[PDB]
Amino acid sequence: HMKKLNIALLGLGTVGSGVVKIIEENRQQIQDTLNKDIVIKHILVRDKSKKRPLNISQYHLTEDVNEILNDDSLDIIVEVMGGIEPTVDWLRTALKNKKHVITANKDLLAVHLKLLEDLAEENGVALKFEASVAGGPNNISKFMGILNGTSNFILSKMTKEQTTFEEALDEAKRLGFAEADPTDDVEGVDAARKVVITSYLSFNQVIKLNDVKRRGISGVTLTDINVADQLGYKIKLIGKGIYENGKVNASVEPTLIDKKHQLAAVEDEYNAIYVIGDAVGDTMFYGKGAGSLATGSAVVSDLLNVALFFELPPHFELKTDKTREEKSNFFVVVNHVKGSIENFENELKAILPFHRSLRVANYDNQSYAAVIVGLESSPEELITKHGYEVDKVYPVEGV
Amino acid sequence: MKKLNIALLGLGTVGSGVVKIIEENRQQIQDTLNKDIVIKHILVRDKSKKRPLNISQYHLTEDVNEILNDDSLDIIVEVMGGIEPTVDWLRTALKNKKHVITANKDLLAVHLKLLEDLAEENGVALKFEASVAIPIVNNISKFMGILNGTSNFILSKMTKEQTTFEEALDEAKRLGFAEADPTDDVEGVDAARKVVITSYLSFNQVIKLNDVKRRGISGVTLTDINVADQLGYKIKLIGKGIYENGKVNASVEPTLIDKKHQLAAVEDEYNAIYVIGVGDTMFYGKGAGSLATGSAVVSDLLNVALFFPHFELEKSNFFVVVNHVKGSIENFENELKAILPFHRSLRVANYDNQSYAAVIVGLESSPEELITKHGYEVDKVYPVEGVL
Repeated sequence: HMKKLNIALLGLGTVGSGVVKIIEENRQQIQDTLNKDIVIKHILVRDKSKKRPLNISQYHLTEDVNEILNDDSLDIIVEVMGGIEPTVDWLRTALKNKKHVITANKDLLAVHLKLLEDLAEENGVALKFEASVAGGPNNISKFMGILNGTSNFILSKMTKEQTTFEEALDEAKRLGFAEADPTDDVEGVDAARKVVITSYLSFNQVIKLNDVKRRGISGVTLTDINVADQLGYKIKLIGKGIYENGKVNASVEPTLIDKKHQLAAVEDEYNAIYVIGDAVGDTMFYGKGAGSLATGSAVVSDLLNVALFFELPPHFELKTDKTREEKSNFFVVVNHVKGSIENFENELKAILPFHRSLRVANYDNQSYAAVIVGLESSPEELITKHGYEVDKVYPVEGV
Repeated sequence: MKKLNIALLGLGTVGSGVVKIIEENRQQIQDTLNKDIVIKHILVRDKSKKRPLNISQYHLTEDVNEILNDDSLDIIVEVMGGIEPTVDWLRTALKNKKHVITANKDLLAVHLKLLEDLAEENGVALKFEASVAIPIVNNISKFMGILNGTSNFILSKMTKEQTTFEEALDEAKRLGFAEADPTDDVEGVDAARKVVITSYLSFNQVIKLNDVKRRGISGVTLTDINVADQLGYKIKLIGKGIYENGKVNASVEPTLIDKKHQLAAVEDEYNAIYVIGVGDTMFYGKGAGSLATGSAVVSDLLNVALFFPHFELEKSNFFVVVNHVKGSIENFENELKAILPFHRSLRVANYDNQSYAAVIVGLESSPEELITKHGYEVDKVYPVEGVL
């Protein structure tokens, strides 16, 4: 009675090894509880000579991806290799050959997920990427998230321990939160990728990485943090997607967050996605990022799901909402300002277009900061043409 | 086209929402899936009443047996509420080999368990949608939650606007959050129900509503709030489930929560469930509204239509308020140090005239009886959470 599920793994790093371990220790149970026998028939690796643990030696390792793609006995391909090229083409071929695909590929972006999803539907097979999307998870109009643990950890350290960015980054390296080249984290690239992904899942719209307006945390100073603090705000690296009039506006940047906002409290390496919609209340999901074990665990869950369902636009519409029934805020830092804080405030009151509120604060010697709530657009150019040196502008949220 | 014959039990806001949703997706469910959903009957208590779904085209009945005896039905969607006679209705449906989807807010763990087994036994699906942030969607050794919007709203009002409980409750009544008899909210009953449900889903253990040690917010004062504030804590009505040594200890009560804890920031009518097991996680949001509940029902409905884990490799803190204390705060502190059993730390604070409060970290159980037997007058004790 037992049905054999022949699978292949593309890649054998920490995640692939974890998938293998998890399959081994549950094989007996998956047999007994579900009468499917999962056989890992091939594992693609870069180097077949590498010294590997004993448990790996019993599987058939290959360096030739065509050996896997042309094996008609395979039911499912599990890709944990990473990369866009040639990896995505591999998955395309697999789907065209009527193989289910499960991927935890961390480099996939919306363009890739869309084309693979359609190709899968087209060929009557499953594409699963839960392990790829990795931790938090109808009509969402906006999301804001803390999407990179290392960056958030650094800002928390600076804020709590009153250190410079440089000191906080070094400390994060020593403690294992940041890597030796931390660029992907501190320049906001990782967060930008997650904004692309979150935008695809939230809005069913594809944007490119390069459409995400991006600024990292390496220019945030202790002075920014303490002045924000005095004004009632924390500083977070926020990844944001706003879907207005059929268009996604996506960004990642240092952002002042009102201290009472749920996101303001998300500290250290924790992440969170805050979701806003019509008409419902706001929601938020909070937790750390996935490790190898959790990613591997998600892969095997997806694998079992597809095994269960062996032998799509949701577009579940409202309204419905018919029956039964967006300004911007800015933190502006100006340098080389002669005259008093009162005079800077008065000048700002005269030059700004209409807005909801204005508060100014001392920043440094001849430097002031202003938080302006309720403008239609950045006042940066306007302030610049009135002769102020604008050091920088950060958006302000939770107002 | 595969015809799916369904019946609805009840037609309030949620039932009406289910119908509207389905209507506007029927064409899509037909085209994109194999299936034509026919709402063949809707049970209502009173066929005369005016509704959200306008005057409409469905067959309304007041006789539940007309639905339960209709063998052409594939799925029963229950959005009526109630334990009796509602649960028996669902039992009959399952025994007659009908799939059941329920958004019944009054069900408790005992009821979900017996229905789940009855469903498995009869080869049919039971899908349950309760909306505290959708429970089944939203291992675990402990959870802590803010599970009642009205109670939380009242504590937030007191804290932020420095009003008495009575003033804050009156303000919640005028704004529609609290009802005229607000007992279910302020006595923590609603929160306790959600603790039963959350315990069932988190731990796969059935507890009864009466096993939840429950205290409401009506005795919380502005003095408690401000003393807690100076100590580094907010006060929340916390529903809590701790699963230790095969046993669930469940409670709902006023609790001091460290200001840095994610739960400390959850204000007004917002709710949240904080889960510990592996990093902590939290889901935050208000109680799912009718449209979301109805939306979840139709998802479950489509799921049933379409479709029909070995990964190898606690002390307590208390806020105690004592009255009629003669002598200084230093002397009270010294006396407490002498009488308490071993603990991790102790801090004392002025509370009122001849009243002091203490936060004690690392006791096995409430020191209330002990302090009483040493001749002190204990006003009350609240647990303290989020301690590092």
